[PDB]
Amino acid sequence: SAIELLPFHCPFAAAVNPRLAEIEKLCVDWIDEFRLYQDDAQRERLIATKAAEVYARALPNAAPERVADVAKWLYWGFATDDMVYDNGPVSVRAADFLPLIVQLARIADEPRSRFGFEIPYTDALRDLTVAITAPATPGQRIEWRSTARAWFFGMSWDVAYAERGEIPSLNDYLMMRMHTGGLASWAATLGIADGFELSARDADSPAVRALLESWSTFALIINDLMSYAKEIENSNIITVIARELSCSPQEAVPHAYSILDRISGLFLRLRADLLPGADQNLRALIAGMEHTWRAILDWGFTSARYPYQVFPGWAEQPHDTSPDPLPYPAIAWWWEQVA
Repeated sequence: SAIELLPFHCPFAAAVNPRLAEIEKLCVDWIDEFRLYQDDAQRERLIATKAAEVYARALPNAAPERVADVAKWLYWGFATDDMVYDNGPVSVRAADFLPLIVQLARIADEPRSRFGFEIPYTDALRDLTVAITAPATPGQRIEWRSTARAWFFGMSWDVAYAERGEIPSLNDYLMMRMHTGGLASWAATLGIADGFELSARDADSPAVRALLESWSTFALIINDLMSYAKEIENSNIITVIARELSCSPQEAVPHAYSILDRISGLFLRLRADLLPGADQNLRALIAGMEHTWRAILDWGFTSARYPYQVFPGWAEQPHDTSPDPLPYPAIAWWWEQVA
């Protein structure tokens, strides 16, 4: 059922790498080198995703060669997603998906590993893995490997629910959405491209884990809200809330924006707590998190990926300013880390 999106609140300014044209050229030449398409129409659709632009908005100060290298990960993701999930009217079986997806996880870890059957664009996954990780630090490569595996595992969970034709509970959605969207992998690629790496102490600290998870969750709720209208021409926050509260998709909208603002409000409180004492690496991650929030909104409605959904405008204030913890025990612990 059709929904009316509400305006988005974001207290950060738009930002974009001033060498975007060069970044996009490197990416289009790479798309053609590895032929990440079966026909000219697929090629045009892949370029129209503007994966280089969203990374360039997240990395406005990074070397354009390195922004191009990490954007290959997103172009590969889009190309492979469109292929694997458009493979017949019958939903992909988890038991068929799992043996393929662990092979892709292995190639992200160690591209010298090869298999008796490989899907198209596996050569491209090897190439982008070497391009991204060869120049990185050992610590950055360890983060790349763990976050890629977590995203592949999360994709598996989405396949499980699609096979069952079922909708997860709101608590289970709020636990897993950060994994199904791969935002930890996104953050790992920001570190590699921009040249930062958290200390083990910071990365493990419960306040920084709450910062990363709250940011990952609200960013992917924005993704869900932008992709709904287009997805309706066929596990979205709208569908999950509608089932949870036994209400219509339109009735779910104010609930979705309340959850969005409460999680982004918590993110801002943790940001305010951590910035004063933050070292150069945590400062760089927080900057990347701010730029990603704007990047999703500024690219999401102009990109051909997600008109089906007109930009609903900018909110002069958040939709929900309550500082109280959300009543979802998978994520309620985040509110314990506020100083």
